[PDB]
Amino acid sequence: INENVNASKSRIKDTDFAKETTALTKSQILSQASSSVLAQAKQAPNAALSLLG
Amino acid sequence: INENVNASKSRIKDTDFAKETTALTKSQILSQASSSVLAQAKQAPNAALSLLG
Amino acid sequence: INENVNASKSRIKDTDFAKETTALTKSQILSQASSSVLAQAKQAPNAALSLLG
Amino acid sequence: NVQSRGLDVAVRNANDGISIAQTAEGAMNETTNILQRMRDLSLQSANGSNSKSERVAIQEEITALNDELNRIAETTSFGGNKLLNGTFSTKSFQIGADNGEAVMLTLKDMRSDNRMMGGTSYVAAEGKDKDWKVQAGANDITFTLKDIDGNDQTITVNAKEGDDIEEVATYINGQTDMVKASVNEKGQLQIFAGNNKVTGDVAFSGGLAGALNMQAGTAETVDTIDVTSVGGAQQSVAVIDSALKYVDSHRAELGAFQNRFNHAISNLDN
Amino acid sequence: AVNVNTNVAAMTAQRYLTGATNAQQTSMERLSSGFKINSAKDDAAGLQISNRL
Amino acid sequence: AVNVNTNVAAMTAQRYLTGATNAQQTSMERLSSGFKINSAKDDAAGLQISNRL
Repeated sequence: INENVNASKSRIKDTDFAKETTALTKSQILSQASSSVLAQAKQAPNAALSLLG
Repeated sequence: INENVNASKSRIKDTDFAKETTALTKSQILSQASSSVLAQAKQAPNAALSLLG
Repeated sequence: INENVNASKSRIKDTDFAKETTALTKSQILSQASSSVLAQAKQAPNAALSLLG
Repeated sequence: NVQSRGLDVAVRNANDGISIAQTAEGAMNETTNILQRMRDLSLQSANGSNSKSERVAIQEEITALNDELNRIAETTSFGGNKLLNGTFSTKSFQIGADNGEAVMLTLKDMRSDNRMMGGTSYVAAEGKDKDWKVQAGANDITFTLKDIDGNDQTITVNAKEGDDIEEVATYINGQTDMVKASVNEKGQLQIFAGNNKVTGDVAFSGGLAGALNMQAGTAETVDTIDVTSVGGAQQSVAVIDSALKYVDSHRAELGAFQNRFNHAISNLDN
Repeated sequence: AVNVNTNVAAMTAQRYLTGATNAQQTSMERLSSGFKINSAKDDAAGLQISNRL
Repeated sequence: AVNVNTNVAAMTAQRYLTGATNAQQTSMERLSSGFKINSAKDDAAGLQISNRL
C-alpha cells in the first residue's frame, strides 16, 4: 500500500518534466513574440510625426 | 512570507517596464507634436507683415 | 565543535552564490537601464535647437 | 476616463487581494507540514514498545511544534496586518470601476486551540482486558449524531462476535468515517467526533454501548494534545486529522479566491 | 486612424506579455519544486487528496 | 509585469535550491556515518530508545 499510494500521489502531485519543460519553452517564445510586437507597436504614433504635426 | 511580501511590494512599488516605455514614447511624440505646432504658431503673427502694417 | 563553528561562520560570513549572482545580474540590468535613459535624456535640450533658437 | 482609471485601480486592488491570499496560504503551508509531523510522532508514540521516557521525548517535540503552530498564527502578517490569528475577520476587496463591486474574503484562526482544529472525545468507563470478546446479542452500537450540514444520522455498527476490544475499534473505523475509534492502555474504547464532521453531542445505544458506558464528551483541540499515554497518543492522531482537514479546507477556500481574482483581472484588462 | 494619446496595439501586446510571463513563472515554479501542485490555486481538490495520500 | 527590481522567480528557485541542498547534506551525513539518527533533530525519541538499546 505504501508503493501504490506513492504512485497515486505522484500522478496527482508530481510534475511531468516532459510536459512542463514544453510548457515553459512555449511561454518563453510567447514572451519574445509579445515583446517584439510591443516594440513594433510603440512606434505606431511615430507615423503621426511624419505628417509634420 | 518573504517571497509573498516581496511580490506584493513588486505590484505596488516596482515599475512595469512594458507600460513605462510605452508611456515614455507617447510622451516624446507629444513633445515633438507640441514643438512642431509651436513653430507653426510662431508664424501666425508674421502674416500681419503681409498686411503692410 | 569545529564543524558546528564552521557552519555558523559560513552562515554569517560566506556568500550565497545563488543570491549574489542574482543581485549582480539585477545591478547590470539597472545600470544598462540608467545608461540608456541617460543617453535619451542628453538629447532633451536638442528640442531647444528645433525652436529656431 | 473615470471608468478606465477605476479599472486600473480595480486591477491593483485585485492584485493586493491576491497578495494577501497568497501570503496567508503560504503560512498555512507550514501549518500543514507541522501538523503532519505531529501526526507521525503521535503514531510512533501510540506504540507498545515505547516506555514512559520515550513518550515524554515525543511529547516534548509535540509541545515544541504546537508552540510553533501558535507562533505561525500570531506572527504571520501582511505588512503589519495580522492574518491567521483570527483578527482579520472578513475584508471586502473592491474590484471594479464603481462602488459596490467587492468580494468578501474571510481568513480563519489557525491557533492550535481553535475549536475547528479538534473535536469531541468520548471514553468508555469499562476497560476490556485481552480476554474480552464481543458477545452475542450485545454487539450492536448506534451513534446518533448530527452532521456539520445539520442533518441527523443514525450510524449502526454491528460488531462481530469474538472480536477483542482492538478489533472492535478497527471495525468501527472501517464502517464509518464520521467517528474515529481507538483503545487506550486500560482497554477503554475512545471515540472522537471531529468538529469538522459532526455537531453537538454523540449519543450511544445498543447492546455494545450498554457494555461500554461511554461517559460524557470533552472538547479536544491540537493545543490540548498529550501523547504521554497510549490513549492520548491514539486520540491525538484523530485530533490532528481533524485539524489537517480544517487547514486544507481553508487552503481550498483561498485557492478558489485566488483563481476567481485572476479571472477578474483578465476580465478587467479586456 | 492615427493617434498619439492612446494606442490599443500596445495595450494588447502588454496583456499577452503578462499572460505569457505568468505562465512562465508558473512553469518555472513547477520545475524547481518538482510538484505541479504547489498551492491550492493550481488544483484545490487535487491538493486535498494529494495531502491525504 | 516586466519589472527589474525584483525577481520572484529567482527567489522561488533559490528557496527550492536550498531545500534540495539541505536534503543532500543530510543524506550525505547518513551515508558516511552509516546512522540515520546522528542527532536528536532526526528522531528525538528514536535517539533515546536507540541509546538505551
